[PDB]
Amino acid sequence: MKYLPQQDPQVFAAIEQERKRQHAKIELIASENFVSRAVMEAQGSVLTNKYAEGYPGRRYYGGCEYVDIVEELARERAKQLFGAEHANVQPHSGAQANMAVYFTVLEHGDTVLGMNLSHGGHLTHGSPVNFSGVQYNFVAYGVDPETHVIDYDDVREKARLHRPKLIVAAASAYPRIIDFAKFREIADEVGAYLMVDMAHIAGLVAAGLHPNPVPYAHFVTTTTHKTLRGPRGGMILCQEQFAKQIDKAIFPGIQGGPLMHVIAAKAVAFGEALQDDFKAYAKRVVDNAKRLASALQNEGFTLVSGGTDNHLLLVDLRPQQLTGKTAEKVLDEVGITVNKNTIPYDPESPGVTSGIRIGTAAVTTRGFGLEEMDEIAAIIGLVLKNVGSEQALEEARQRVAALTD
Amino acid sequence: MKYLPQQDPQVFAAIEQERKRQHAKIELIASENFVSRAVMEAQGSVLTNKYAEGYPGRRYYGGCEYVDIVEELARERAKQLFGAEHANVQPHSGAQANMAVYFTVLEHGDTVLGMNLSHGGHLTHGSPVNFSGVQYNFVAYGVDPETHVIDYDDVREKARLHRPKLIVAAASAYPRIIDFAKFREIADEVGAYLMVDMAHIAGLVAAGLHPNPVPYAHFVTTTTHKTLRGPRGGMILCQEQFAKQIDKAIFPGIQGGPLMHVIAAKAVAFGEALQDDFKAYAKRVVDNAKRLASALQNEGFTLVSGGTDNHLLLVDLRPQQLTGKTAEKVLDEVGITVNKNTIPYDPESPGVTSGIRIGTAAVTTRGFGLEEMDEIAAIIGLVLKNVGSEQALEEARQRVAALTD
Ligand SMILES: Cc1ncc(COP(=O)(O)O)c(CN[C@H](C(=O)O)[C@H](C)O)c1O
Ligand SMILES: Cc1ncc(COP(=O)(O)O)c(CN[C@H](C(=O)O)[C@H](C)O)c1O
Repeated sequence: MKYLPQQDPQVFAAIEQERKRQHAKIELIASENFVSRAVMEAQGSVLTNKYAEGYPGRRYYGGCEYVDIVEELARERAKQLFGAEHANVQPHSGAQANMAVYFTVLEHGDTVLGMNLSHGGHLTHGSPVNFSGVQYNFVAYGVDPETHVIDYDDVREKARLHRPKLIVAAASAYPRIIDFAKFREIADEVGAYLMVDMAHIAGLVAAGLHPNPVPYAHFVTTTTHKTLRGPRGGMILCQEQFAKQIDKAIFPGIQGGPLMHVIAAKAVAFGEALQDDFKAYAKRVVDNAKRLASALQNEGFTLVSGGTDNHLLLVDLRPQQLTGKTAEKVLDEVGITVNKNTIPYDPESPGVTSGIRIGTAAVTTRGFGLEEMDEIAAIIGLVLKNVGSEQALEEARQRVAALTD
Repeated sequence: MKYLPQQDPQVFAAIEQERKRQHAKIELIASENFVSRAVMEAQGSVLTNKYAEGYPGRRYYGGCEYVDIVEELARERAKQLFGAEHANVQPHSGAQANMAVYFTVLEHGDTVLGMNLSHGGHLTHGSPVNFSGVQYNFVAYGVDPETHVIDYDDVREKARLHRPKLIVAAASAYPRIIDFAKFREIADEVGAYLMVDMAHIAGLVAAGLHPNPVPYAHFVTTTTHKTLRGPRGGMILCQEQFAKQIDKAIFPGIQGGPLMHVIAAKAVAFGEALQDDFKAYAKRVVDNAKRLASALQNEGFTLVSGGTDNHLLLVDLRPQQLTGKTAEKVLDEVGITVNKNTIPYDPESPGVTSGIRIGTAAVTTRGFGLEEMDEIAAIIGLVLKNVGSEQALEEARQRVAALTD
């Protein structure tokens, strides 16, 4: 940076603290990642200056010839990445991507079937304090109380009982592969649309390490910033038959001017994901998660679903008689970033929880491998089995520093 | 840029075209501006990597200490700028800022009174193809057919007849000062909330060149990217009594993770607006608009409302027997960017229009003054009075090039 340090010392000082923090900590928040310098440069471009309501070649402002090239690059690269017939790269966020799909196919008060929020479902999949739960009538399917795998007979029964217009599959805290074929089979039985929110697993899907929802879902939504390792934002994929309606839902439906600089950054991220080394990266993400899972079980930890098929895992802390909140707080003291997270059938409130959610996407981006996974698990064991020992916590602190340099 | 040219030649080439285009054209789109290099650097920062749902000191993720400083800087600087009791700097856009206010005070189907869309009202002020018009029952007030000034007796009559729960004031194409006191007086008469959407005039308000809606409105919404000359995004200002509800509407109501890098850029832009030279800039914007208005009238053009009090003007092209669409197209041929725009009581469809909308914020940022305003008006006259003359258009093309270098 050249101009920000001179123009705004206060903002620059805070940014520099944040940059240094990102390097110093072991970042295990499952939704986080580190974008490339190319992605950030695209976000820091003059494209922020351009109003471009509408779509490439169909804008409501003149002078969009070049931002059109950018948006089209993003759309085409996304279509190659996921094998989708249509892409909308304009959603400002995962929230807005989901909002737009709901706006497309639902009327106020329509019934929607989504994953139980306390079992892994997202806020935008029917929370009564979110637009989704306020605007539509959400019902929920659950995971099995023992296996913690989605109960597809429960999805089916809820769908047949409640007759939703839309079924939502996908999650913010589900560590196993989702069977999109079964979701579409159930949707077909009850005459419902199927929406898949692949936000967490999008990079894995792109790398062929999770089944692709595109051939099964009428609509696929996602963020660009989780396993896909792109800028912060959303995207919708859909069959050509829904393209016009989806585009109209985004604009003029729920947004105005798109963030063209962020769309440029999306294109860059998609370009990166199309490369062979991204496929290798994504495999290391999953390999690392499985290794981390195994190493945690070696420490004596119980994992929700007994492990992981993806980038993320959920520790059920009840055997250690710890809450997620306690674990999150103490791990913060030693430089390990996790979040407290409700586990399926959690006896604790969402403000307290019995679990922590952990993901490997960020640490993998930094170059961490299997040996680092073993060490991270050993540090977590040291901390959570010795929460009352300042000497243990100082050792953990030193071992975290050794990992991050 | 260092890494983008190497990583993504396609995206870089398009961005470079866009950068050069922004320099070459006379940019008169009233909603556009050119942000500082400091603003862009903040947007191009590692802050994109951070999930920070919630608010400063009240986040749902650990490690937000530094992004908290950034967001708080943005909020406090906004409060100083506008004299507001509370700021929410998280809205992804003007669309989302408006959406959140509606979500706060309205239920599905509630009546809202906004400015007639064909008289200057925005898409998000009740368009039947926008969430606003689909979700709520919008009614409209108009401007006087002769003066083109908001008819406050019409605002009052519509409010008394329809009994809206909310009245919206402010516009995307209104060239005169809005009387917020009268809007609040009417709101008070009928027991309605008052929302002011100051998106277009926010920089002028910040510089004391337009009356401040803050003391009159329950909610003030705005974009950060028009006259305020900041990054692309939204903001809500409100009285302390509504702070909790507004914050909850943004999250968990209608958004998820905020764009912390964009919020950093907001803070920078607000820092700039707090400086004396921004006040001088904003005065030149208004001075230039008045000069441009006068010079266009000198060319024989009729202006909606007979001129301007702000940054923007609307040419009524009926005397020249031209549509806005024709004017927009031919001006594009010579390197002058405007938009076609419906005028009040327009006999043409919104796809055709009888007007063009012009604003001076962008050209003023580039250093253009009164002499440049005279020349821009003379070029517009040359073009629009000689649409069939390729020699006139080539002269205009050369005169535009002379202005931009
Ligand atoms: C599955 C899923 N869909 C949408 C979103 C929201 O995206 P955005 O924040 O851009 O609006 C999420 C967000 N996930 C967060 C996380 O996993 O940490 C949190 C649960 O909201 C999501 O997971
Ligand atoms: C008065 C007003 N409010 C909201 C918006 C939408 O902001 P965003 O594009 O960030 O969602 C606008 C947008 N204005 C555009 C323009 O003036 O060119 C256009 C009319 O939508 C606005 O003017």
